[PDB]
Amino acid sequence: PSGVEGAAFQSRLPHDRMTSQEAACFPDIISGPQQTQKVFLFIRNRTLQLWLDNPKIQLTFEATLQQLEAPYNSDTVLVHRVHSYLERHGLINFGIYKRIKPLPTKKTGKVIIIGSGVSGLAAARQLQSFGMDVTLLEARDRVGGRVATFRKGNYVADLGAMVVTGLGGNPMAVVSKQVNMELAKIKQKCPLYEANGQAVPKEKDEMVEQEFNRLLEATSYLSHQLDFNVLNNKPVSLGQALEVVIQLQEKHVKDEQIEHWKKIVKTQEELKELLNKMVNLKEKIKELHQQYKEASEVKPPRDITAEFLVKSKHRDLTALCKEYDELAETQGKLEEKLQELEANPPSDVYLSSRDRQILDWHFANLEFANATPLSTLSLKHWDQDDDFEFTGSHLTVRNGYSCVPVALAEGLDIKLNTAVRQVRYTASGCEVIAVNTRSTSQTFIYKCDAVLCTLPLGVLKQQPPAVQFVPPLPEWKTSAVQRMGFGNLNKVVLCFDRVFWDPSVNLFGHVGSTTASRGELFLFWNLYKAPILLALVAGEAAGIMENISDDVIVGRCLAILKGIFGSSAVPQPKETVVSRWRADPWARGSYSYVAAGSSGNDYDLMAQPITPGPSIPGAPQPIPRLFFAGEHTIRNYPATVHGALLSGLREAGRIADQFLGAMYTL
Amino acid sequence: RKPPKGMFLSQEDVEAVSANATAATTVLRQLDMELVSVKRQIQNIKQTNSALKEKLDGGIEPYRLPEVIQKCNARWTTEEQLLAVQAIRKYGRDFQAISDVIGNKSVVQVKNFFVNYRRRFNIDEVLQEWEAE
Repeated sequence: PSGVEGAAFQSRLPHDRMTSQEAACFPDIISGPQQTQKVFLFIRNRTLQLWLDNPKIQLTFEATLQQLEAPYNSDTVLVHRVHSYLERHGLINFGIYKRIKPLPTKKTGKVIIIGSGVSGLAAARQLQSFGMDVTLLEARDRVGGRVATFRKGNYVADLGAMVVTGLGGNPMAVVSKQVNMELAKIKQKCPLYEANGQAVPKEKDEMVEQEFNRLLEATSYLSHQLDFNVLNNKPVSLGQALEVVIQLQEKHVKDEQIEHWKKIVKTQEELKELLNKMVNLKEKIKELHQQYKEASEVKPPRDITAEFLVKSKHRDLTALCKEYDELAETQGKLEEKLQELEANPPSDVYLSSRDRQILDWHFANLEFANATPLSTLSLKHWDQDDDFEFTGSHLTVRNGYSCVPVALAEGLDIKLNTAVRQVRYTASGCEVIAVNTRSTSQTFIYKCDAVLCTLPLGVLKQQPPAVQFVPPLPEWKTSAVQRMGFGNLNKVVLCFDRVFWDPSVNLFGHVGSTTASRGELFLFWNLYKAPILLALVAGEAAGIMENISDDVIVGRCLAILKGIFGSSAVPQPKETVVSRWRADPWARGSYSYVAAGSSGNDYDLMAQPITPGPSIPGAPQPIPRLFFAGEHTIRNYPATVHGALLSGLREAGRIADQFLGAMYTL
Repeated sequence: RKPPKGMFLSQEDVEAVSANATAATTVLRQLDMELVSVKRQIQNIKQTNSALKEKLDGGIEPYRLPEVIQKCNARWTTEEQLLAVQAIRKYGRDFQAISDVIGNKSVVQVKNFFVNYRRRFNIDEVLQEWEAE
């Protein structure tokens, strides 16, 4: 789409319909006449376009109204109501632009943000935009979070996020216009190689891929048409649904085969009955031929009883010679209908032990998409975010995806090497207690009006706790924490001194020996300028590969490469990096997923803020003091960098509304 | 509303393999065995039919007898008339066989012959006692 309608699309908004958010800020409009709704919708879409066409400069309320058109540019309060809404909630004037109206000298309220991962930085920069006082507490010595970029010499390779999932509707589209980013399209060509080191033939590569998607749709049918969602009191996972589909396909190949032969017995049996009649008729022929040849011995002229007998037996013999030809006609039919059926035997198996290893690579790919084995994924909901897919091709950041957080971080108050150990939230305010990671002796106290927690879901899940909540989080929040899944996914960065692979290929696959090892070093990436190959370790393998030394892991990596390119092309890599996000104390995994037993509603529980009880009993219900953001709190966009960033923008608007008042709801 | 074509999924089947943790394997070895049972049952009737096919070596070509090609005639010689009364006694009402025996008689006027000399040749008594066999 394009126009003012394109701006709505590219801001994840329906262009012709008002959202649940706008109904809440403009209840006068959405309950009013269809005509004012269309007026509001236009000035919404048109300011968005104004922003999206140039997101390197603040879109001031009164630059907006100058470029609006009448009769829309008459109700200056509607414009101001609309413009301020879009600014509060981060649909405009978000990111890194040149401010026109300068920052206020006197700040208002104090926000402590835990984590300067991408959601953390996103909110920090919006809150500081809005006049507040923000400090960020970072346990690491860098502001990346799960966006982590290796750099040595001219090598650059992302250990974290590495793929923009396409610019249609992506807020990262805006960011790349403000931050110098070398975005490069990823060619989806991906040739597989088996364990031997020889390509899969296009016949198999392409025929098993379709089985893969046919199998997926199958499970979907089991879920939505057969209500196969709970078995023996437990919720079904995608992995189990897959196997039940496979076994039912293996079962129906056997049923097919059994009814095919069962036709063959029914006709060898038919034929058996025929031969019996033919053999017993021939013996009746033999006996009559005797009797006629005897009766022909009474030479003529004979009496009529004698002639009768001769004439009689000759007719009888001819008749049974008639029947016997009808029965070798009917033999020929049955004797060919039999050679017909042996000529079309049905499929001998469902999938050969080779196909099943190629399929298992397609399953290892899916275990990469969701960073977890398919026995954990909820069958019903594992793909609930699919309706909000971005348009466009996927991309990589050739200059390293940390160039973005490092950009957002300028001008912000960031305390590195500062690990939070306890969060105290009460009616009168909050104190956050952090230590120095270098010397955990040194202890720090931070008082504030509100805490924004962007701690990874892996950290909130840690047992025993890595961060203490005082008072404890309520059961509705801790139970959402147990129910969600936190996946794992690890990378191996191989740094060579000369390109020895297909350079026009961005990615190629390795097919695994067994089902268990399906995720173990199954995919390679060429994305960056320097000669760098990057290898994935997904599914059940990922966790198991963290207890194995780098040298062994690079050992296996070079084997799989030798087998494909040959033992004399691939040299020793100069630099090698392996990652263990499940071991990292500041991640405890890679990103979240919808576990069997959970649902996308757990992602909205993660985001409801906490309002603590009154200090003086009898005092009135206070303000919310504890807020949450980061990839595990955005229902329609989990497990991504753009979803982290959106979560921080959402929290900045909610926190600002709570502590600065929402001047646009009148 | 309907599975991908080629995929086979039914409630009964699904129930069948979900019941236990080895129901699948069990139900999959319930066909593996039953397919061998049919398979060697084929080779059993195959051998047998091989034997019966072996007993018909040569078919029936030495026992065949030439075709009697004679123009059908009208009148009834006593010799031809006399054969009939035995055909009737040995063939009840199969006018085809009866005409086959005589060789020069209209399938049609065998009935006429039955209708005509029906009293002179006492064809009723004849027939009733072909029936008695």
